[PDB]
Amino acid sequence: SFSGYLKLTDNVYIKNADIVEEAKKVKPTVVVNAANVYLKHGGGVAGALNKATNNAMQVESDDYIATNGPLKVGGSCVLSGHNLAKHCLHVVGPNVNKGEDIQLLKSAYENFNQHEVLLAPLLSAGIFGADPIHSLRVCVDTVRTNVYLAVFDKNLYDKLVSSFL
Repeated sequence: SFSGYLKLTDNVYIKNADIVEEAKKVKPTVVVNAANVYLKHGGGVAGALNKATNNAMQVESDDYIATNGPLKVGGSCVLSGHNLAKHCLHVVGPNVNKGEDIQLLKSAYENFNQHEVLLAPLLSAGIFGADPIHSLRVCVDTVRTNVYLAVFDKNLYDKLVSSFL
């Protein structure tokens, strides 16, 4: 199971870890991907998770988009977890660098409530441009299910823990 996580609340845990390495170790039921509406897994968490699947996540995602069209910002879809997890929950947080509404971050986190336990990154953080401190606050105030947050950046992890209210 999950090890070395710091408990933030009753249901939110956090660790400085590479979510790919965490997923390969734990093999969780659900790994969350920081997806975009097109499921184009180019960079950040998405690029890293996809590379770990040897591009199988991208091939599956392109078939999903060809059938269903793009996701909504704030939405999600459940696809295979490949070699990383049973399932991957692809969640689209708003990308502040694309001028998307930061208010959609709460809607994005609500997708986590459909799963009892998840391994996840902070939505809209990193290359999505939102303040990770704000993302962690929205996470703890929105998600009611058990979420194990993997924060890639060590310095950011220290900042998040030390500023957590």
